[PDB]
Amino acid sequence: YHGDSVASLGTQPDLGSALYQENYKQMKALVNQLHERVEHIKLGGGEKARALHISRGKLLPRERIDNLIDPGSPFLELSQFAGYQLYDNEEVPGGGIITGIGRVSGVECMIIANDATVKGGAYYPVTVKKQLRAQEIAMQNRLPCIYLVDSGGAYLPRQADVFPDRDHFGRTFYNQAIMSSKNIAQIAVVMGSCTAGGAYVPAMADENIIVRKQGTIFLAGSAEDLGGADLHCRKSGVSDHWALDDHHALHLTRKVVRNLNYQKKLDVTIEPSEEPLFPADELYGIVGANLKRSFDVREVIARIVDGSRFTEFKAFYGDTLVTGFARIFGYPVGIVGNNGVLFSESAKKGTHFVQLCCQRNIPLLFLQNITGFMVGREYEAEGIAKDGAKMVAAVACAQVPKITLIIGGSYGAGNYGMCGRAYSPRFLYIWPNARISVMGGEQAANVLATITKDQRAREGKQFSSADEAALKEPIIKKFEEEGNPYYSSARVWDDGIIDPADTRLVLGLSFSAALNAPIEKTDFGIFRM
Amino acid sequence: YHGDSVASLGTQPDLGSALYQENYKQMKALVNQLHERVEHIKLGGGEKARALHISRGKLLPRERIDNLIDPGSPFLELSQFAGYQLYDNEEVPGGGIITGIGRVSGVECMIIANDATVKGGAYYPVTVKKQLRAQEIAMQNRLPCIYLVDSGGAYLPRQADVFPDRDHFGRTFYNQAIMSSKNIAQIAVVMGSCTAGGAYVPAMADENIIVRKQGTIFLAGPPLVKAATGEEVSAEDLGGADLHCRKSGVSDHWALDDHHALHLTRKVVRNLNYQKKLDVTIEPSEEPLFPADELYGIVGANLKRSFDVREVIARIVDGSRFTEFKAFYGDTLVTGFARIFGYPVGIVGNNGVLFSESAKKGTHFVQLCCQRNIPLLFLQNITGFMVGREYEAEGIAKDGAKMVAAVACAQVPKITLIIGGSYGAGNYGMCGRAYSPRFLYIWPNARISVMGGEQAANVLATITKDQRAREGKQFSSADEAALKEPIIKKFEEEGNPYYSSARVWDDGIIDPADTRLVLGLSFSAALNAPIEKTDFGIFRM
Amino acid sequence: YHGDSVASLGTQPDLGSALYQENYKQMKALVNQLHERVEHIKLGGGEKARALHISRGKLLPRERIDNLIDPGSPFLELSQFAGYQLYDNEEVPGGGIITGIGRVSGVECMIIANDATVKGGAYYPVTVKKQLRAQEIAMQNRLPCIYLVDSGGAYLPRQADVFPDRDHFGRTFYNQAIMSSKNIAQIAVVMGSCTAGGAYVPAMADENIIVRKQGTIFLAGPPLVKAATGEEVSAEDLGGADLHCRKSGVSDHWALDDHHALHLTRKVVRNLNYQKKLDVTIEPSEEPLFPADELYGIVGANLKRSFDVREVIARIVDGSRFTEFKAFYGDTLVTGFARIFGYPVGIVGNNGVLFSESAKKGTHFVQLCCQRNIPLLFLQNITGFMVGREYEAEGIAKDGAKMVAAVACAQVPKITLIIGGSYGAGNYGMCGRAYSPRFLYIWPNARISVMGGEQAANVLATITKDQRAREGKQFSSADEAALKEPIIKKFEEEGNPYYSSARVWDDGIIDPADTRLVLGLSFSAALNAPIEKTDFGIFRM
Amino acid sequence: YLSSVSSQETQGGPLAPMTGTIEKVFVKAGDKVKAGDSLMVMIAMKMEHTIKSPKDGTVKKVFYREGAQANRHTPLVEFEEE
Ligand SMILES: O=CCCCC[C@@H]1SC[C@@H]2NC(=O)N[C@@H]21
Ligand SMILES: O=CCCCC[C@@H]1SC[C@@H]2NC(=O)N[C@@H]21
Repeated sequence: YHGDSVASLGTQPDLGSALYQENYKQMKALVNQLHERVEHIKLGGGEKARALHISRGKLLPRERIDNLIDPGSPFLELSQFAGYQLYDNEEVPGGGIITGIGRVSGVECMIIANDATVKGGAYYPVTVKKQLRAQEIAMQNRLPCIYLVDSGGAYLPRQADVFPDRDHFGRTFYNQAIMSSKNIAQIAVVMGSCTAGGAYVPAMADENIIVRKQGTIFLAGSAEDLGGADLHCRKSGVSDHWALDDHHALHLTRKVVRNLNYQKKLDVTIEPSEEPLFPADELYGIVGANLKRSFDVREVIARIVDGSRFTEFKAFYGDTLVTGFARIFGYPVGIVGNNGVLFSESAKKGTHFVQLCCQRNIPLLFLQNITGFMVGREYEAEGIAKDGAKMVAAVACAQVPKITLIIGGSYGAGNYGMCGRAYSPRFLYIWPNARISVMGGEQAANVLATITKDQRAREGKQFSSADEAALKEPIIKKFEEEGNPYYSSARVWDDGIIDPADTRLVLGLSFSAALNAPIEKTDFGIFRM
Repeated sequence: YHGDSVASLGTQPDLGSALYQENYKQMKALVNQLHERVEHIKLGGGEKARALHISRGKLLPRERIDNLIDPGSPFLELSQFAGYQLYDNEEVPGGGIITGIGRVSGVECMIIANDATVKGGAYYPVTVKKQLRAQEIAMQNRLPCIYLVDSGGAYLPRQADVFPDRDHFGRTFYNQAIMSSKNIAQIAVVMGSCTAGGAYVPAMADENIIVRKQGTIFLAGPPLVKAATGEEVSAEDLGGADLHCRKSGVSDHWALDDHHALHLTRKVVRNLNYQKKLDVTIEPSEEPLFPADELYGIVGANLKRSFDVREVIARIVDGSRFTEFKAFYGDTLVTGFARIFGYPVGIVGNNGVLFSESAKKGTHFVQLCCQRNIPLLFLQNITGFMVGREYEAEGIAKDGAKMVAAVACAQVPKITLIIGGSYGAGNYGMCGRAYSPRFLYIWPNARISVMGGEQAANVLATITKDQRAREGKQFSSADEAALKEPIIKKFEEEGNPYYSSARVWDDGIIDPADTRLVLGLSFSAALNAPIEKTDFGIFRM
Repeated sequence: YHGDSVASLGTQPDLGSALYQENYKQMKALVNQLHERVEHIKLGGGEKARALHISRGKLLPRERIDNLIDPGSPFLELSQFAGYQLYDNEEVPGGGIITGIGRVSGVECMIIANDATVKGGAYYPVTVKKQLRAQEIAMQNRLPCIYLVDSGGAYLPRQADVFPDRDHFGRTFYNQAIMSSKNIAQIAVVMGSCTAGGAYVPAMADENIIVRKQGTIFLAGPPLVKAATGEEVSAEDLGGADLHCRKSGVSDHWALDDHHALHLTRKVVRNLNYQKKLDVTIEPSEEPLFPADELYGIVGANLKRSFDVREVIARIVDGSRFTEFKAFYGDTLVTGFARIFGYPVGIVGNNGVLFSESAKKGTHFVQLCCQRNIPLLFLQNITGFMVGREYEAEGIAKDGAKMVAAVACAQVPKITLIIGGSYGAGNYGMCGRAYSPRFLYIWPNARISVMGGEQAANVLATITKDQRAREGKQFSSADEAALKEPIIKKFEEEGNPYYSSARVWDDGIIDPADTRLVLGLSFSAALNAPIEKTDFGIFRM
Repeated sequence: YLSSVSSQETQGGPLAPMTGTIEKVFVKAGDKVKAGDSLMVMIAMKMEHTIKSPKDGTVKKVFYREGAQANRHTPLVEFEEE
């Protein structure tokens, strides 16, 4: 019986209020800035490179993905901003690689395509990291991997950051071998030249497809005679399927996936989906771009969960943290979101909640908007560190799928307790207004303003107020620049910057993909009582 | 019945030969250079810092380890050269942290001690990587972790490379939580100030020991309390206080001084109720039939000259006994069975350029070792810029992958030793760093890079000779070395063992005469974990 | 390496002190009282019954056990005082049954022998409970069960308390069937008459032995046969060894006399193909550094006075060596690691009123022992929980529940020893009878009840003082003791160790000087079963 | 630490076990005491506790007299510095 009437979250914001008008205007500008920058990244190398690419009869990398996935299906692209201003004088749109999750023949798959128009498809250090992140996502969720291979090899000027280390280019083949041993299909489509390590990708794949003339495979670098589809297809045997052109190869790939003999099974209970009771675009006015102002995280929840229905857990205890049960697109989810400074009660409340979700095998969603931990002599005497550690330790051991969304600041140990990047959430997204760093820019400035005020007061040479901002202004600039969402996203610290109006859709797609793998039992360490 | 007489490897080198004399002289100089550099790193921050450290009643970090481990037991230190010339104007001896494997109360444990004399124990980016590598070693081998905590927090000027990412400082606590869930004991001894964010390390530990006066544990330091709440507090009162030991309860044991804390730590380990069990067959140990120092003359420092890897094997295995597998097939690769300190080992070593037959032979051998649960040892000496390097590689690509794929999936303990060059895909096939060998060591004469320095120079000398021949402006021979000399210098500098070891790409640079001892200690530690069954992927026939 | 010198517990008591002299005198009298009462129980039914028993050629029940177990081996008898003054006018020494653990053919076994001299071996309600307790002990520790069957059936006047319920006589056969399915050998030796349900015991056993003429097995006795069918048949013809051995086939072995049957039983156990394996680490045994009889002076018989539980620990653990855990936190509870006869043990003992810190400290300790698979020993001397408005506001109940929940889920072997009071919820937190400790023993000075006798008296002295103050008729001080004296008498009588032991609430009353030996035997028996992994519920943080 | 001189160092002074009335005082303002010498007797919730001398040091001062109610963990005796 599911006919019980229940209360719903959310309230109607005051659209006429000046605060709402200002917050909407600021957030809208950030979203518009985000959109137009992606449009530029969409063009890859440029008109001359794109014209040359098409002149060879090859499809553009994004057109390949459009033809590969099922007609009209959504495509969840990841790390669109990788390499954004990362290198001083080189522009590398998207890192030279396009990764995302789409549906092929009704199966969710991870698609990894080299962008040959960007530096001829050479592998920059960020390119390796982006690919490795995609492989990690595919393995953790048991998603088949499809490699649209068109690459020019490693970027020699930066070889030391590509070749040698464990998380360097070599790890790519290690991941392929491991996934194959776990029956996670590895499919490679050679739609261009692959040289040196590149030739290993088709060789390490379970099934392989090569285009008639464009594709070339050789350990040591005419190219067609040395490699080519005909040599590998008919003589070397490296090729499993032979394709006339890019369209033919993509058609063959869809057939290969259809023969995987895989059917998705759900471990969680399902209920009919319902839209939230409030518009999503109101999040612009509610949240704004000023991190100093505070908002009720429940308002964000009310606009993303099915029917804006939410069962809060321990509502009046540790009120700076909000925990409860909801459903997104029918999936059950336990939501943990910051509503103020973390306290001992908040950490205990979170630790209790995480155990509940793990026991019932309920996916967890974290909404990070942190401002730090409570600071005080009494709090330390009562083991706030001991309480904060309880949550870091429960979150780490949880085996249910975890997704993190940074809707505000992310500073210090508060990041760890709320399932930061270091704690292997299945996905991590950030809003365009977010800031992340070891501590807030102001705190670092003020802390230094104590150390050197002390330095010269204790030493005895006076240190004046103008000497203070010759200390504080460079620090604040550095933390503002390095905490910017684009700085964080240019390197692969998150899986993308998302428009707040798209939060519900992105979460729905992400949780759906994460459910391809069975949920394991959670084993906890010692809870330091 | 084990009374059968068998043949033994090795031959007596010609000590009078000029080549042997030159090779010995060159290798000896490298070893002497390695020794004296370690001596300097041994001193940590320096005399002024060391004098200040002792003036507070605290033991020096290396003296703490000496007192912690069993009397007279060997200590296997790791990554001694981390941070060597890594940062432009800052000297960070050993990365500010000392890690290694030693025996405590008869149990092999991983010891991670902050060096407070180096930058006050602040965490540099290399410091985090070194600690994370140590934790990875402990987890893969089920070694209890002992943290001698004396730290000053993260190095703010380089925060972006310490805090945020998955392999950044946050991962340290994640590793502690995971090991605890697996019953791999985590023991923390706070022997000095624990700064903001380091207070978690004592808390996340299964059992914890704190020194009476020196130890301080606080999430927020007295300055942050002063900034946030305008309150002035002494470090002892805020944390590491009798408050932490009794009122807060964060402390499990209370120690008078450094000596007392180390004595308590030994008692804690003795109560772990752990006993080592071996999955492999054991035979009595025997010394090799040839002196180890002869490796100086045999190998030398010139990577262009070639030597028989069997000579290296003959001087490290028990009794110089070796059963070669597929000796006459794919002769550029040597595979066989031996024993080191009684443990069974399958040895794979390069003896020339890799061929299709060599890759197939290696793939067959690796399957044999995995089936019988035999540890694997790799001796990397890849060859570069030879007429053989200039060869059709289409077959090599088709067959090499088979070896990359078998090596990756192997679940037996794997140890890699780079005794020569390590270039290109040959690194991957021979269990490079990316393939998670339990340990990776390099000799002082080794070189590692994407390709040999000469090949990169020659390749560019084709691209721009073409660039100007095809374009039509002539490009002369002097224009060639304005192209080649900078490339060769870069690859020589970045392929140097110290460059590789300064960053944590290997677990240390070892003297060739110490190869047998290091391997014996490493394999002994790796056997603390049970050997799992190996599951392979699809072998592309 | 185990050569480290360590500190030892215990201090030399002041033998000259008046308190020690008084405490020794009082405790000695209790021990002497305990000894002489057991001597009387040793005689069973009495001289006339014993003379009749021997006149039939049968051995006395305790002589049977002496001949069954290995020569000179100790025998751990259980519940010697079952049925002590339990029934108004009937004396039932030991409940009519003798149960204990002894070594047969080098194997620890549970021995259950009917005492035919006591009421002809009839089953009283306490007799069923004692046997069921023995079977529970055997199953939890995988001890083979040997039944020396000589019984007269159920005691009809009290049938309603023997036959019907789940824990009534029917459960005895259920336990036999379950243990057999688990490969816990069930051996029955029919050394006398067994009728009605008794005949099922030999039938339900894996292997069965019957004496030539004394033993008789039949579902319906001769009296029922005559009534039902009007036929006169002797017990031997209806049952007997020959009929079952040769015709019915119920008998697996045929024995001439009691001595022959016991010899056959030893042979049967030797063919079980069982070998004991230990899951725990072992260290050489050492005697405690202090005499055990000093416990008389230290503890005494006055529960109002307090003593340091560490003194008790110092006199039972190997070498008086003890590693205390969280010594300065929640000091009213003592937890630490020690060894008894070489076995590792985690000890939890009361040293005052339970507080929130004490409960948290206990919960942390229990998790440690479960993680390392270390047996747990509880020393109950409780006086209640902290009472106060502030303590309740801080969730003392929440903290106390944390310990009840950890103790319940622990899967390591648990042994409880009540050396003092055991009142209220403090009993549950310290692994009371309801929490399935492998064994539970009590000292002769112990007291157990829902609350202390005084508290119940004082509480009532508030309720009726209120009753008449609020109602308005005055209630005087003499009216107070017409209220308090009957309550105090009742709680003193029902909290007496003999009252608790007469019913099977504990496994026996033991002399304090024998504490170390009893614990050593008990832990040794409990180690016959492999230690399972512990699964905890939700810890209400 | 093994010498047991540490046992004296572990706590500077003996404190009240719980909040309870002081029933007996066995030490004058200046008295030489040896470890294990009873200093005071306290009843808490009708439960008798006897305080014992931690060290062999002479007593510098006494913070409580008979009939006084002493709060939990409050110093009972002051010992002369040695
Ligand atoms: O922001 C400047 C320094 C003082 C305010 C910082 C607050 S104090 C409460 C919270 N916890 C921290 O560590 N920082 C913030
Ligand atoms: O009822 C009175 C005694 C004789 C009849 C009882 C019958 S005999 C068959 C059946 N089995 C028993 O044990 N009782 C009944």
